[PDB]
Amino acid sequence: EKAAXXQRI
Amino acid sequence: EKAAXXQRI
Amino acid sequence: AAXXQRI
Amino acid sequence: EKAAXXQRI
Amino acid sequence: MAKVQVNNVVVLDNPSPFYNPFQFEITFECIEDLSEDLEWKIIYVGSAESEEYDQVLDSVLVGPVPAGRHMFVFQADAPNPGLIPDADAVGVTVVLITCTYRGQEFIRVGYYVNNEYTETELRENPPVKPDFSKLQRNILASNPRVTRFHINWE
Amino acid sequence: MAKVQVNNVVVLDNPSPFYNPFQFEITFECIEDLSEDLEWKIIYVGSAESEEYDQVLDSVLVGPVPAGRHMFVFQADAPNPGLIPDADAVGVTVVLITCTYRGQEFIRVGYYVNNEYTETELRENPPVKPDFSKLQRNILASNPRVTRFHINWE
Amino acid sequence: MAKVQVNNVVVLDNPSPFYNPFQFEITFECIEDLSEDLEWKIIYVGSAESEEYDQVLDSVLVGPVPAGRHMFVFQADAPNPGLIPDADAVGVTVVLITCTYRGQEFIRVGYYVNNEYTETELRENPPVKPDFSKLQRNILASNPRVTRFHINWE
Amino acid sequence: MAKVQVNNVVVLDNPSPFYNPFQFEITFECIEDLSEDLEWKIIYVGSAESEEYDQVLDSVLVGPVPAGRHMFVFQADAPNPGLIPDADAVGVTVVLITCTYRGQEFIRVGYYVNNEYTETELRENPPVKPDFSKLQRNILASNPRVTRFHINWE
Repeated sequence: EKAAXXQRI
Repeated sequence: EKAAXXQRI
Repeated sequence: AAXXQRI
Repeated sequence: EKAAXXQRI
Repeated sequence: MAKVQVNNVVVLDNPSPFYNPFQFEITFECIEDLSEDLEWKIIYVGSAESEEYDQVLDSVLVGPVPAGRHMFVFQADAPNPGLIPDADAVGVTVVLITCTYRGQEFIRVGYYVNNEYTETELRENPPVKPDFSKLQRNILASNPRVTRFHINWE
Repeated sequence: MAKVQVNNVVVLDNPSPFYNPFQFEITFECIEDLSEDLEWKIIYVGSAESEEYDQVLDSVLVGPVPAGRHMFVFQADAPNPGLIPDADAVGVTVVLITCTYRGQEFIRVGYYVNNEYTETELRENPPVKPDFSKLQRNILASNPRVTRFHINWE
Repeated sequence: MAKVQVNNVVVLDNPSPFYNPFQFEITFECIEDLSEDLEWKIIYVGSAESEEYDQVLDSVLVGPVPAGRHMFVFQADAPNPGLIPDADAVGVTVVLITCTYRGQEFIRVGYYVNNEYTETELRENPPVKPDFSKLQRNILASNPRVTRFHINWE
Repeated sequence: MAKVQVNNVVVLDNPSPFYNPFQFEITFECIEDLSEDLEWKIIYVGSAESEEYDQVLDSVLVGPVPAGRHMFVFQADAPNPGLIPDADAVGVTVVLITCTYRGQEFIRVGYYVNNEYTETELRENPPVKPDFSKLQRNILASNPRVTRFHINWE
């Protein structure tokens, strides 16, 4: 999700 | 005054 | 007078 | 570009 | 039965300089899904001697509104001092929060607002024309007046 | 582990006229009761060429914040066009939502915002100085940029 | 004429969790140099039904006090909940700020304090024994009760 | 204003076998002479489900840094597959490049990394435990995520 850790980058 | 418009609130 | 005469 | 301030977001 | 019920209003960032915006956190319950938006307003009473000095500080259409509990942080800019009579600037006045549905006002939350200088010299010897950059706004948050009105909810 | 976790942001009333207030519905989780307030901000990037044109549209302190799931609609008035450089008014800019705890920013949610005319004549022949009453704001809501920062929660 | 005159008290960190310390910003004027110290106290009324539950939260001797304007933030830790009767934990109580000079109290500033759960679920379904980690303190800061007493200043 | 500004990162030898070292060419500008070295790191995210699986692939102290444009070809060995959870080995993960000045990280450049088999038989019937000697690493070089942090530059 856009709200999950696929944003560690 | 309790009966004047200080009751617009 | 009841003791709210602490404040 | 990806390297300019369009990364203030 | 009213489709929208306001349960709480919290006055945020109070006291504050006169020029700072008003901030309120409103909690409300929607008993069923609304087909139209809710119109929220913040109205400042510039003069207790005449309604002509009322300033609509903010107006916001919120929707579609589903059934359930909702919370909203509403901010409105401070009133324009150029429209406030000098005699009403220092002392108590009123700020209102209203909600309207389909053109009908169904709730009004009012607060007394006390505007005063904080410097001792200014409090005792106030300038001839009010200095709004030196006034502190203090909303009397523990005493809201809540008025509900009967409207046609469909 | 961060004591507050933002789980979702929904952009409301979008697209809209430039002058409409911003409305974001934020969902967050508090892992444990906070002893201090959370500070939420909406910041408008008036110019991608200089941070000096950032406008803090709303800055609010909320709390005490108990543990659990929370949801609220955060509203802020539109930016002051008098502070926006003309060259940045038509086209893409950025709007940010931030949260701070004990003076430390721990999350930033950014959106690209496309401000454009909707009338064909204006799109093809834009006025020399932007006409903000004719601009439509389109927040690119399906692409939020979420940045988290490590902070000392205590 | 009183050699010390309290001009203002601002309640800070309000509202707050029950466990947060009290913080008051006091402004006072000293008409002439005092030869002894001022004794400041913060007293919490644990029970409106009995004075036996009063807790002296802070008692401090500060001096020498020179002539002029003084301002200080006076902090005290929250009361010990182990000494508060359960029936008095939720509801209105009182907090006092006093100042004493040479064993004579010359001023008392009292505030009503509303203690309630910050979560809606706990307000409607309170635990059998109060959970002070879930209580919120709301000091009624716009309504201080100021009492001054005649003392011998020498 | 940051004394060091990263202007470009070029991903070299991409795509490549999983076991090949990472190679990046970094371009940066130094606005003024730095009194200390820059610390560059390459960090592999072994698992997007837990930071405990991050591997510091390389750490290098490069300086003195004079004012002007600089270029740096940075190579780091591939991660240790013995520390990577099997469920994270095939599919997308993240690699990071960071730069630190005087113990303060001021920039983090992230890339998504797609690790997949190239043999058709393996893609359709992947082994129960990943075979790292058969995985091809494809860094998504056209989509870097650049995060900058405010630091004290002296």
